Amino acid sequence: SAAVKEFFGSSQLSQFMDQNNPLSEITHKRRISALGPGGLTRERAGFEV
Amino acid sequence: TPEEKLLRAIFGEKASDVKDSSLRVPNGVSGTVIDVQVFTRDGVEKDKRA
Amino acid sequence: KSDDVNGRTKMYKNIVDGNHQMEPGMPESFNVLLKEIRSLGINIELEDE
Amino acid sequence: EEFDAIKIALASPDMIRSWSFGEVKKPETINYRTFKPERDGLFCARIFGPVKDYECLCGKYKRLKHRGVICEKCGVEVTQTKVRRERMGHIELASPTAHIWFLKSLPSRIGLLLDMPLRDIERVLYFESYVVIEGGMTNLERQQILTEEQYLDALEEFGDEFDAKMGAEAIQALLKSMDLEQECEQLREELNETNSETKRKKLTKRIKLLEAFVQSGNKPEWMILTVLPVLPPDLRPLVPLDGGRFATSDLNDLYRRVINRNNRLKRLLDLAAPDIIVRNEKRMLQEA
Amino acid sequence: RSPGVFFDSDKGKTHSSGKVLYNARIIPYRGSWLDFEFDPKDNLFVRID
Amino acid sequence: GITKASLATESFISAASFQETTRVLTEAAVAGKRDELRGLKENVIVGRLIPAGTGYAYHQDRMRRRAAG
Amino acid sequence: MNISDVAKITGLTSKAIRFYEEKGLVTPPMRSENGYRTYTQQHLNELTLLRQARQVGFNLEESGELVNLFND
Amino acid sequence: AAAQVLSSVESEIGRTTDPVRMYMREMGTVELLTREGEIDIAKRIEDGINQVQCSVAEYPEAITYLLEQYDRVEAEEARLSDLITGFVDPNAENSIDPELAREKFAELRAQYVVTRDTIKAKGRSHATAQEEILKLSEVFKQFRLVPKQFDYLVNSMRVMMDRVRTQERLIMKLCVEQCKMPKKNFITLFTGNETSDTWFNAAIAMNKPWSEKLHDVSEEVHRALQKLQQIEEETGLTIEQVKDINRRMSIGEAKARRAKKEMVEANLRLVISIAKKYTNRGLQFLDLIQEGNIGLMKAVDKFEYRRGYKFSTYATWWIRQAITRSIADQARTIRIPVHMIETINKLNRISRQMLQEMGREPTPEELAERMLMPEDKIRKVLKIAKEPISMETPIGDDEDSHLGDFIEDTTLELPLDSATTESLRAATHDVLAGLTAREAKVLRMRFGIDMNTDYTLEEVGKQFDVTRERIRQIEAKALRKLRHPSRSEVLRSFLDD
DNA sequence: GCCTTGACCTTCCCCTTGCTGGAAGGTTTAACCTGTGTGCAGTCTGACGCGGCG
Ligand SMILES: [Zn+2]
Repeated sequence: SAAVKEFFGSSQLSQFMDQNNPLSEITHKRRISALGPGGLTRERAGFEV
Repeated sequence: TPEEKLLRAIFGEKASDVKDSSLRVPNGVSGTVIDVQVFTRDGVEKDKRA
Repeated sequence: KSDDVNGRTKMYKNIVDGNHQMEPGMPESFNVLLKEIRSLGINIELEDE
Repeated sequence: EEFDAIKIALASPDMIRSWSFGEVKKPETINYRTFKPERDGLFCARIFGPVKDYECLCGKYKRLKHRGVICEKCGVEVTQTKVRRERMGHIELASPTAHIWFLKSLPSRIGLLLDMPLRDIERVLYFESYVVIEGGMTNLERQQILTEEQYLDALEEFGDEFDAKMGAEAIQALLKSMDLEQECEQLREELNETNSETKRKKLTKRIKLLEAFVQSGNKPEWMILTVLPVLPPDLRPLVPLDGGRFATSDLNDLYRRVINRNNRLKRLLDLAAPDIIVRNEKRMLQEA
Repeated sequence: RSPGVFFDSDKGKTHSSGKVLYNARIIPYRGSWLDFEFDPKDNLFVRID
Repeated sequence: GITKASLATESFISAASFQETTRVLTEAAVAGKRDELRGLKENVIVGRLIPAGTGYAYHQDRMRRRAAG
Repeated sequence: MNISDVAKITGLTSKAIRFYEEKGLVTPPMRSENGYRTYTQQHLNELTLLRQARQVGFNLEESGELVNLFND
Repeated sequence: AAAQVLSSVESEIGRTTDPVRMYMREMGTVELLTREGEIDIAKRIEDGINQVQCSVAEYPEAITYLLEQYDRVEAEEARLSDLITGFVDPNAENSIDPELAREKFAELRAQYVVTRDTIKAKGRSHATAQEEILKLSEVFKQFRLVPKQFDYLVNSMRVMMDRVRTQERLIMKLCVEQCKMPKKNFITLFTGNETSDTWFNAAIAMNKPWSEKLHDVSEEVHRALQKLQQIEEETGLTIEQVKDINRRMSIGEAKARRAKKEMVEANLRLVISIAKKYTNRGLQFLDLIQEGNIGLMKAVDKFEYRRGYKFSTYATWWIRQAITRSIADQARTIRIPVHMIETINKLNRISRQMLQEMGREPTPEELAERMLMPEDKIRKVLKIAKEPISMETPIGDDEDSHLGDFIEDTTLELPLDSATTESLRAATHDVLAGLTAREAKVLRMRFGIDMNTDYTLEEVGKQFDVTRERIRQIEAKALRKLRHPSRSEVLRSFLDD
């Protein structure tokens, strides 16, 4: 439960939904990133990606 | 300090043995209330407005 | 306006007394740096004029 | 207040003692109900100063009338609490240790000085190899390194009449042995024979370093530590927020463990226990 | 990056050489890595993790 | 080069400000060094007047005071 | 002796016993090197008297007089 | 051949710095020793300390003997505490009575009284008196050594040599450094007499051009010999036997020293096993391990071996106590003493079960009444339990902010308030100067204005003069002239103050 | 406005019984049990230094 709750609530992925407009909601749901674990970092990146 | 000490020597009235921590509206902000809520422990007395 | 203490207080009470005057000091953070390096075995100090 | 210039140098043990007000002895910070300092801890008001403007620990002395008075009940001096910032403390140690900068940076400045490699010195300090202070005989040489088994070989060859050791204090007495002066003149004239590339460069570097030690008044054995300073508290605080939880500068941790190991060592030293445990505790201290 | 096994090659980091340097990598979901590669001087080499 | 022309300076406090502080403090410490506040940067740290602009007029005076006791 | 054994024999507790002791109303039992109140039989029966005297109603002082007679 | 492994690996250690590898590589050298190492090492320790208790016989020097300490223990009319349980106590080859002790302490006092006057008999080590001494000893040898107080008795001999030895050094401190002196000659005749000034001219018989210049410090060289002499006066023997006694107990204790080492090295892997069971992430490895090592030391320090059991388990639980204590004393910025700790541990063990069974976290009342104690203590324990929170924690999701930025010094000052106080003070003494000098001044000392201190009815009065009640009425009329709705208005603002 | 003059209030501290409760702090148990690690960290990267190795 510890690992699960800290994941759902302290990672860099669990973001507060944006209730500006429904568009904000659904496009924030239909996101893709490439950051975080098993992932990238801006200093480790260039331009080809 | 001796100065306000002297002042209360003139007038006499004091503070009690309790102080204020009252909440207030922040500076510059204004508006209208439409709701309140209370969350209270189990076993503790729910007061009048509670 | 940042660090000196005597100066900020004194000038507040000067300009409220219709005086546009200055009385600086020497900031705190410099002395903080001094203490921090004296933590390390350093005999830093200050030479008189 | 006003002045002209700045000066920099290493700090001798006498001076760091002078700077301090009272030694520290144990890692206690505060009581879990009476959030107040203990004695000879890290926040002891006796060393650092009062908690507030002209208030002692218990409250014996206040209101400016007992100006330079110390509260003999606890032993706390009465002044502002503005000296949370100023009064730094100190510590005595059991065995000395090395300042990491003055060996482990690029150029070591000390193995450099002695022409000695780096790994030899590490293998000394982590207690993997003895080394000669001084070869009392014409057999052996200074700076000569020994494994423990071959140390024993030479031991049962001689036993008494040499000087070798494993640890840091070895290096203390070692560099306390040498002299700047005649070695400087040596390398001065030694330059003249072959002023070829590496000869010239290294001789240059060393002679300059030596001369810098010479005229500066500094001394090399001051580059290691029988003493430490203790930074004042409010630069390393321990403070609540409104919810009641105390925040803590992680530095506090770095200090507190140190103390305990030191005095833990003084337990074992008061038993003359096997040197193995002693060795690994020294290692731990250096690492800390 | 998906798991599996990837190939690639660099454009002579020994630009002295100015020559291609092939290498190859495996990637599990979980565990340890490997890396095969050529040196400039025509020899295979290997490194874990 | 630029960076090491900055580092290799007759003072160090500007030098000890932007690159590889550790080495700088180490080399300065052994020799018994001392700065005499001729640059700008150092006079900024302390908070004194810079020896320039409006303030040259005063720092020159303090220089002849170094001459005049 | 050990102390709890004696106090569970006589019903008292170490706290009440030490009150009585501080009142100087019985023999002072010695300690040990560790600090355990070294009781005896004399201390046992003196304690029994000092107990039953206030039960009878002879007060602290008067029960102490009964005790110093028990020594006499 | 484990040091040979150190040789090669060190010859190509990959610049390792971790002491963990170092310590484990070192302790792995000396291998275990089982099922007879225990017993034969115990019997070596037996040999050592019983060579000591043999040495413990025959002290004309340490005349203060267990006879004397037996006068001590019964000096205050009684003792049954453990001082006697360390005393004579014959083991089969338990508070002692007075009868049993007086019986056991009679024959050794008999040997005392008969054994001394015979030492005079034509030699201190005369065969008849010396075999009487041997009876005293051998009679004491079936009996056991006696407790820590006997260390004083050994130290009471150390303090002899601590002086005696030192005095020779002290004499040497006046003798051997300043002028030339031989050393193939000095020791031999220093052993020769050692009692009177006889070897002096015997050594100067070489005619020694350095020796004749024995002046200007010699009234300290011979007065340093005189310290040795007045010690010969103090003791009463020219030692050659009790020095041998020092050798005897020296090797006898050294026996044990060397002995229980290899008991230490025997059982270190036990320590790391225990520790890494306890390495649940409270503190750190090595300090725990070192604590296990002191653990093992005191385990061996008092090991009965005739219980038949294996050393391991006895030692093991003593180790457990050491580390579970030290983890409690340390591992927090906040010292929480032990009983609160164990309460917490108990409590959490309980609540685990409670949330098995209820499918939920428990309520304080519930597990409290199961824990048989009222809610207040539980609640306070919970208020107290959690750790601090690391000032430099990043409240900023990225490295944009640390927590140490967003707090304030809610202690120091405020400038407007300083000006407030200053203007108030100006107004106050402005008002004072409008009133009479004596009255205003008397009020300054009454209330401490413009001075360090404060004074009261009788102090201020009898500084001025005796008056008490009319003084009160004087400050009252001072208020009356001061109430006065012309002067308040410079201070009416400070009614809000 | 100087002296009291006696009589009155209020507060703080200390003191008597017969213990009780609680905190803070100490020292010993015999079936036994012997070599981490433990999840990192994904390899940025170009100049400039420097150490061994030719
Ligand atoms: Zn106080």
